[PDB]
This record gives sequence, structure tokens and C-alpha cells, in this order.
Amino acid sequence: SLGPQVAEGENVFGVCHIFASFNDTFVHVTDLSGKETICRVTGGMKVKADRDESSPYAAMLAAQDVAQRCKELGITALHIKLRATGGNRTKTPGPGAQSALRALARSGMKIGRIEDVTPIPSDSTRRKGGRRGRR
RNA sequence: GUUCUAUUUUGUUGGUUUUCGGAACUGAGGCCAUGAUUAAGAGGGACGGCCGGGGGCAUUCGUAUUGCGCCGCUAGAGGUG
Repeated sequence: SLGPQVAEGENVFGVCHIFASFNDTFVHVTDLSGKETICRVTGGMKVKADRDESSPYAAMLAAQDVAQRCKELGITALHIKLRATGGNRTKTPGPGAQSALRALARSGMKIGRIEDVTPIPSDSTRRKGGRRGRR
């Protein structure tokens, strides 16, 4: 865990894969390739209740903890990719999405580029549920 | 022109042919003001340039979903009021 890049010259870059459903929130720091990961802490592992894993509070303290983990090993800037559930299911990012990148930016972690990588189907299969929906 | 035929007539007695009245057939005529309403804000059809998620056959693309292979890191992951 020794970054040979000089801190004062230019900024070491990384990315976290922000996936935030309506029942859980995932923060997943990987490298610029994405094959190799550095840190991955979830919203559900700091709160011991199933109903508030996606809550905006359970998201926020996960944000500095990954950032604290990403600080000694030498990364100051992260790229951000938002991810919702995608597929045939809902496309809106959960309530833990916005609190994730906000608190890490407040923690002293720089921001790279912003884009959304929701797995948007061109033309999907049958949506789960009946013809009348979730009655 | 052809065929048969009512016949009036051959003075009467007898055959015949026709003028003659009828019926039918065949060829050359003359004449018609020589014979054709319209093209329906009806229809049918032809033609010209289009037009269209119309139909059938073949071909091609796009994520996403599922499953699998490999790599990385992990204690939770799904789901719900």
C-alpha cells in the first residue's frame, strides 16, 4: 500500500461503483479498469436491521469509511457511476444514492467524472408481477 | 327468274302453256339524313408519381434477463409495511 505518485504533483484517480436499490446501498471502489477492487462496504453492514439498509443515514456513514479506507492507500479523487436496479425493474436510484457521493465529497475525497450506468434495457423481457401489477 | 296453285278464259266436249288471283324460294337493284343519346360529384378497368408499424418469406442489429468460465475483494446478500 505505497503510492509512488507524488501527492503534490497531480491527483491519483479511482472509481467507486455506486449501486443503490430501494432496499440496500452498495459502494464499491475499484481501479480504472474495474477488474481490481480496493474497498467495498455496504449500507447493510453498519446497521443491524433489514428495513433501513437503503436509508440515507445508513448510506452516509458508509461513505467516509470507504473513503477512510481509500485514504491511506493513496487515492484522493474518485470517479462516480450511479447504478439503480435496472433491467425490467425500476430505474430510479434509491434514497442512498445521493447521500453516498455527498458525504464522501464532504470527507475530503475529490470528484472525477459523473455518469449513470443503470443497466437500461433497450427492449426487456416480461416485467415481474401479474397483469394487474402489485395489487 | 324458279316451284306449285284459286282460274275468270280456250262456244260445248278433251290434253297442254300462260296472261291471271294466292303461297314460297332465289339474284341484281334504287332509297333512307342508310340504324350507335349521355358519359352520372354512379360503378368497373387501364395509366403516372407517390404513400403507408398493411400481408408473407428471408436476412440483420440492439441492449437487457438467465446460466456458465476466469480474475479481484469480501461478511453479509435477496425481499418487505
